[PDB]
Amino acid sequence: SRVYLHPAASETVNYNVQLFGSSLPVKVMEALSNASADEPMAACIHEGGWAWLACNDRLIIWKISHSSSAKLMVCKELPLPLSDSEWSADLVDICAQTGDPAAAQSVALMAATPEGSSRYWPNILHEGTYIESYTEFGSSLCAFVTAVKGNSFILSSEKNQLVRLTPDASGKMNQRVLPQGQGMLSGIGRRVSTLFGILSPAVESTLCSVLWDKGDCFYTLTDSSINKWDLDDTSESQVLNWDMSRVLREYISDAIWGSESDYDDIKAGININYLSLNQNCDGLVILSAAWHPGDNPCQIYYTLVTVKDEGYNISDEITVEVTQFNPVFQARGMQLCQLVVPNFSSQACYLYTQEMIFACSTGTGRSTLPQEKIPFEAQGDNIVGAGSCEGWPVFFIRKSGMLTVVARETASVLPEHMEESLSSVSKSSRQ
Amino acid sequence: LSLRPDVSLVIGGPKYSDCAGGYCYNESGSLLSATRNRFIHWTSYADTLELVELSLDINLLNNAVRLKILNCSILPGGVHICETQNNIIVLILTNQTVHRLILPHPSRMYRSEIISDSHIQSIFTDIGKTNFHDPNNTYVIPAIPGRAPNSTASTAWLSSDGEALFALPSVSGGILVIKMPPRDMEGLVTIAELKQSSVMQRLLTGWMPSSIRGDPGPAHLPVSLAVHTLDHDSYLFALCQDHKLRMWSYKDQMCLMVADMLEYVPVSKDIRQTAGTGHKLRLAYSDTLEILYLGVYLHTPRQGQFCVFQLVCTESNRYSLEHTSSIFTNQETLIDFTFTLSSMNIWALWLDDDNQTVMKHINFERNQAGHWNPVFVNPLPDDDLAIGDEQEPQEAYLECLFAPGRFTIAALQKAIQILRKGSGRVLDLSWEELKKEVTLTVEKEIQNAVVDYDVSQEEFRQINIENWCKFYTCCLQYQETLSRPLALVVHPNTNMVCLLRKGFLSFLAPCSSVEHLYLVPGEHLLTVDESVICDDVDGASDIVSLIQCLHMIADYITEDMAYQMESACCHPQSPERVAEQILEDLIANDIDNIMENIQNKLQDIRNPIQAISFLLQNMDYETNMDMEQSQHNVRLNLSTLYGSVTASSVVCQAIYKISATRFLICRDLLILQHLLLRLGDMALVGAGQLLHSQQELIPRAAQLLLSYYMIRWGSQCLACAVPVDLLESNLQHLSVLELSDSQVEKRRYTSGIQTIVELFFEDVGRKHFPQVFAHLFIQSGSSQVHRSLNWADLIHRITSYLLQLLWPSNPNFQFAECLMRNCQYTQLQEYVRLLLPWCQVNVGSCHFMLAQCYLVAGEGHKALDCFSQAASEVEREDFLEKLIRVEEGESVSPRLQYYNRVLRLLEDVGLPELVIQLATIAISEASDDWRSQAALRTRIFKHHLDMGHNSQAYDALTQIPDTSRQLDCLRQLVVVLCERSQLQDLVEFPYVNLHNEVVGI
Amino acid sequence: YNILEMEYAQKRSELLSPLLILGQYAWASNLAEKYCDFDILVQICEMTDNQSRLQRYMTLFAEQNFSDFLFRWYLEKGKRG
Amino acid sequence: MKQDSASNATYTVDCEDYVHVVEFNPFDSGEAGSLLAYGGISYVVIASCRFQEEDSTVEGIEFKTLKTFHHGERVVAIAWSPETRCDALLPLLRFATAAGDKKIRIFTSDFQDKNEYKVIEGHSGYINDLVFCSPEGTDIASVGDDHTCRIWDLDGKQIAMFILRSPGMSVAWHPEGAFKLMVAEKTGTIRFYDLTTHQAILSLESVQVPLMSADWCVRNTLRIGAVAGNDWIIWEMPRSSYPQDNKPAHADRARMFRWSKCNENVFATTGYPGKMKSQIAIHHLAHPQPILIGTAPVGSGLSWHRRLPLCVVGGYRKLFFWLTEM
Repeated sequence: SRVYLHPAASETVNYNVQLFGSSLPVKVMEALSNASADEPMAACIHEGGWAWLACNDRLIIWKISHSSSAKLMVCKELPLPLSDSEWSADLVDICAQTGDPAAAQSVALMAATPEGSSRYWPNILHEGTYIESYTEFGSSLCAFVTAVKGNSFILSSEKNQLVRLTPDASGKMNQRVLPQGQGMLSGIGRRVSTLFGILSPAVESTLCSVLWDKGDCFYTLTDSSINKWDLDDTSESQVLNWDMSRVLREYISDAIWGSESDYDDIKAGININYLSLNQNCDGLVILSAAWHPGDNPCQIYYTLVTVKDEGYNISDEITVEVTQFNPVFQARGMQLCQLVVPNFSSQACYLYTQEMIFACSTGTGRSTLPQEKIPFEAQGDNIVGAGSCEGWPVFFIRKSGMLTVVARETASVLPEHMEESLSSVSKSSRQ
Repeated sequence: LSLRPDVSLVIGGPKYSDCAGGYCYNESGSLLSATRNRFIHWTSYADTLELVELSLDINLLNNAVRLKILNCSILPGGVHICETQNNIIVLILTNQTVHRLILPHPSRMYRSEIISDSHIQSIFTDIGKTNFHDPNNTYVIPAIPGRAPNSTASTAWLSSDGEALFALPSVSGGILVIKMPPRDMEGLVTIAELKQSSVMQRLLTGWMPSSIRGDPGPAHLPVSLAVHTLDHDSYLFALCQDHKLRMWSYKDQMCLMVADMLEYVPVSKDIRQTAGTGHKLRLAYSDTLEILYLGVYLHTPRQGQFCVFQLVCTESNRYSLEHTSSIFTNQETLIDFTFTLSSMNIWALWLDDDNQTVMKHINFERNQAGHWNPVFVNPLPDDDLAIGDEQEPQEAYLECLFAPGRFTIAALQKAIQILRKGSGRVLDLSWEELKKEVTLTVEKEIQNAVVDYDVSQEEFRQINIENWCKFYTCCLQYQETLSRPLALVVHPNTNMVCLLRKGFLSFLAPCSSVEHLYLVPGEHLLTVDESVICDDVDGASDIVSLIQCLHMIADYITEDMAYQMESACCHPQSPERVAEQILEDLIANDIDNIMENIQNKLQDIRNPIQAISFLLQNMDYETNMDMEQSQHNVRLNLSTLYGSVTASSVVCQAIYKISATRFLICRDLLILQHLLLRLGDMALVGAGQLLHSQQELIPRAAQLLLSYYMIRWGSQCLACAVPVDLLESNLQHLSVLELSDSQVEKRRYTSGIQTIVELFFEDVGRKHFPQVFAHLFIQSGSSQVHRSLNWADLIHRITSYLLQLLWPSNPNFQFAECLMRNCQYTQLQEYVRLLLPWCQVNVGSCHFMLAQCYLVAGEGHKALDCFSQAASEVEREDFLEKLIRVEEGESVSPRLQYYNRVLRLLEDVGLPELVIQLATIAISEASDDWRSQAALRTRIFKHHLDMGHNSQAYDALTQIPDTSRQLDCLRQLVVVLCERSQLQDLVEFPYVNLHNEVVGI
Repeated sequence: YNILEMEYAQKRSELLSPLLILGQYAWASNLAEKYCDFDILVQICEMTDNQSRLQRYMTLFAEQNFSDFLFRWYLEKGKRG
Repeated sequence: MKQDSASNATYTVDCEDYVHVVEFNPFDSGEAGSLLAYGGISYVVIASCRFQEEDSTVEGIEFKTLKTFHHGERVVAIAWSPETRCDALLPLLRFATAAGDKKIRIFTSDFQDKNEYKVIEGHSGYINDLVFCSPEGTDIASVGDDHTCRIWDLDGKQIAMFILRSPGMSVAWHPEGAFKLMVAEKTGTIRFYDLTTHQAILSLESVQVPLMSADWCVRNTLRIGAVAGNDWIIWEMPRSSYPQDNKPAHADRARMFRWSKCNENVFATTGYPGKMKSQIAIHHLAHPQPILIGTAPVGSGLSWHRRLPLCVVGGYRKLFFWLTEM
């Protein structure tokens, strides 16, 4: 017996694709077909049991949950706040403490417009009350929102200004700016750094990736540094600031193109953009995009830059595995091939695009899982989003909804054969 | 229609999108006043606002308009409607703009509904019916002062003078009043600034820092607004973010009274963070007292507080608020609330922390915190249906998706376009094509999913669970999108409440006593006094204990047990046997002493007989016989009432809910009576008459459980969406077969869903309304067609009549009659399958309809067998005897006459052997008429001819007594033998004493 | 539309069988040629052996798929030569 | 005017009794002469049938009644064991019969020595159809108007139960035998039960009411044809869950669908003899119109020859044979 198999994934049995117990609201297909996902539309899966999609200037949310014979999931329609420099679902995040098929019990929202005004919902389903908070931004384009513990949020600008917005049990919304950087070579970084304010000689590079490591860690990958905070319910303390602007650049350049003898002349041209900051059993992995525009055609080389996060801090050891995924690229407006690690203890890391998933490993970690491609080559099967829910890697698909890949129906490895080889390699004969 | 303002809303505060509202016509009531059940509702999504005018009893043609105020999103609670003897004036306020629209009045669009119609044109026909002209009717909020985004206040009114007065929250914290000229002349739109003091005092305080006698502060920014007109002054009450209710005088342009309403509520500091938009204010002006009431919702993330204040006027033309009541409320955030002064009743719609959206109502004057009688919403889509590898998911998934109240036709369509992929839309489909599309698209996904070389039970159940779960959860998410609330509306005059969800509008209906008791949990039952539950406090306590036992039995019964009862009941089994089996199951599984508590509560009862008889008397509406039946409207101006598509929808939803609840009540009551029987009837007060009463009622409970099983099943048994002419042709084929009850009835199929109950109601019930109307108008309410319809009593009486016509112990055969007239033979087949094993009367009718479907299928022998059982009760079942006696009596024996008519029927069916057999059966009755004897014998002769048994025909001829018929059949014989070249027959016939007949011939 | 056309087809087929059983060859030919019915004209023209009108109808209905029924009825009548 | 096609039966056998039901062998028993069984109120007759192919000693048709049993009941349904055998000195014949008494009789015969039948508990109503759900003939699957699929042993003990939500009309054993039991229901659904695990392994879904009859292709078990509503339908499992072929079966009410037991492309759908004489229409695959159509004054029961394309219908005192050849 085998479990329900996707058509394009039918050949793939090493991992089994199963309906999570949740499929997308019908309003979602209609919105997507009216404004295609190859246009910039941003969807997110929440491990607390939710999913949302932002399109044009609208957001749509619906519960997601694992099911025995289906479950009930609420669907709601929301307006993205006006004054959008560009619309995205990343300005909206939830601090959900729930994980059930009734996971709507611990929901709080903060959203920001690209002017620094923030709208707070005590609950999505308490329609009739808003909280307006003037964050420190005057008209600055807010970029990201990171839900951290304490039901609090980290508002992020395009220049990576971080402000923890803290709900009150009364109903006011608190703005406390996160300190920016301490470095090891730059100037003063203990002075508060915020736009519409004074300037300090600290690193303020644009925010590339974030990861609320559930080991009390808030990691922010940038193009120049990884910043690690501990963000307790009411407190923030930047434990680490690793200046990665140089080091990983030379390591990735050597990992991809280190053979040539014109390294010094060519290195001026390589731009290495560290796409994502994920975490697996070995530690933090720094998904990097390295390419040289001086050599054509443009080939984006991805390198898994793993740094051993011990739960809080990443070791000074770095392992850069140059890893390629096909010559072809898909797009929704940007060149995309994104790596997601659904859990912080699972070896499998899933690259994904509009047409295929690739479950693989860094190649330098403490263990490994088979490198397998799960295709979804069809119309209406484009991957709208990816994430984790209830311990299993889930993907939001255009006209199919929430589908998870479960590691099962894969071959095993035996240790007796290698011992047999050791036994047989010895002893000789002559006559 | 898109309206273009020149300015848009101001950002920087609470949002203004996502609002809605409604206006109910005071002219509603009576067949001819200006309106009847007519009202208007609107939903504003930011810059779009949809207005639909709906009437409950009549369909309004072209009654929906979409107005796009593109620039400013419409403020929540900013749409107001006023009436003038010629036109309806619509006043709408937005963040930075104000609009006045003129609409034709219903009575000014002519008033006459003498003609008996089902649909009627609304007051919208073309673009000429709407207007947005006169930039004096629309005025721009001036830069001085403007309108702050940190508030949602907005109100409008027509002053007693006639001026259009628009109150907005001023940025300084006062009230900005846009004064548009009256409906008589058009000047320049004027501006007023209701501030702390007048112009003279403002000039006096202009050189000192005043915010109480000068220009106010943003802390006084009005959050909610209400207005009262007295003489020629407009007094404005403003709830603000500092919890000071502020009153401004329209002519005085100054603030008169500022009251700390926090004196009347528990002063929470969390009220202040809701002082922006969580606070609500409604105003209701009682004309019977000339007193306006302010209901104020001080929301708090802890708990909201409702407070009611009466306006009493002093001899200075100043009003004051007196605290009538303060009803405490939840922190569930209020979508809306209202309060009607025709009843002193407060209705409140909250959203809690689950899409089980919260609805209650309570009177302020009665309580100091209210008890808030609950309101039960439609069922949200269910979780678990059939677990793959543990159950075949597909059947349960289909059944749940087709379960009404938790799924919709739009959801089914759009999940079809899920499983069909593509960017095209799947919408506006017939019902049968819809279900076929559902099946086909799920099967297409299945076929793409399956590539297996070995097919297995678990693989099958799995592919089922993912495919049907995808479709099911898409429809579930859409139904949850539909479950989102928007607004609430109440109609005092004809007494119904409407709830605008996202898109659709639902209705709220009162329950019976028994169903209220059974659906309300134990806590709120104690909040209901013993006076209305039963006349006696003793009887009320007995019924309360009975309902508590029912509730504990229901909670102890799980879904697997429910499936067990369904399977065993569809299996041929008496309901009593299944009930006692399940009672034994509960006894065996009883470790919780839940039966011990049930027995204790049963012993707490002093006389369960009257409680059982009361629950069964609110049940028993049965009227045997059929002589009051009306299958068409008796044209007495009554046929203009009800019978519409919306009426059918609401009635069928009510029927579905009532049946779903009360069939379970039947099942639990039978189980509880069996449990009481096993406990013993010799240990209760009134034991002597208790013992025989329970034994008498147990078969009654069994039959009534079967009846409401049938009713609840019919409420969900679908009806095919097919055209009328095809069914007409099918009925014509039936009539060709010599079949009665093949009547053709013109009914209008709905473009959407059809159950067999919908079919029956739309086909028969509307036609029988005039007789129902003739009875009910006399019984209660106005007997005239202009009755102010009493809806709560009307629904109960309609339910009683429908139960009378659906009683299976009665000759009332109208449901199966409608099914056969509408050609639903499959539905009829499972109908008779479920009805026959326990059928009371008209078992012969069951065999009739069975065999009629059988003959339509073309099974001669077995269809005729069921005809034989039908003939076994033609003159012995009352409904069939209604259909006959046009076939009995007369010169011949009635049974012989029926023999002859069915002989003609078989000659219209075919198969001369069948005519042979019916003649052989009739030969026993044929001993009385020589004419019938000769006719049957000649038929035998002619059949002998047909299959060529010539000697046998000769013998049949020699049988014939009459010499005249002998000569006639001799001529037939000679002609046919000559044409068949069968000469030897003619000679070798050894005729004698017929020789001369043959010679002459 | 095709449902109506097909149902019309069988219905007049059974409607029109009886007098075909009974004879009346000239009138059968007249009506069938007026309304363009291939097979009936075939079977009548060969139980009348009139190969001449056989060719004339084949020429008339070359675009109307005469030859399919020609081959068929040849097959059932066992003159495959 | 127009006429479609009709003819007189290729062969016809006279009878002194009516033929309620007449059937050949689904699988060969080891006899050149084709065994034929027909039943009625007065008599049930087993016989050997031959039609001339060689030798002048046989002219036209030769019908030799192997045995005739005195009856007093109208036969409802008959199913031989899929284990077909007549090659012995005293060949053993095993089959099941349904009568009007709602009872099941396991009739066995030992060739001119004895004839026996067993009493088996029937259905609350009439039993619509029944087969031997074992490739040797020891277990019997019966379906009737009581939506119960009952599996009985040779003793008359009810081995197994399958509950239905609608009166089960048609049951079919796997012709080869793989514990596969086909269930055809009046709405139009097909359900495959594995007798070992007592659960459905596969299903074909349809809603065209009503379904009247169905038939596997004897040469292609994966191909299923049927009659429903007015039309013959075809699935090709396991790549179907909705009908893939749907072409009209009759101007009459199609009653039985049968497959010719010589070919993989020949089948018959029978018309209902109501007012007008029963139409019999032999179709072909990829050809929507029936290849042959004949007329019978009475049509009740239709069967196909064990190894050859001949379709048989029995009526009042006559037995009509259509020899379909190419």
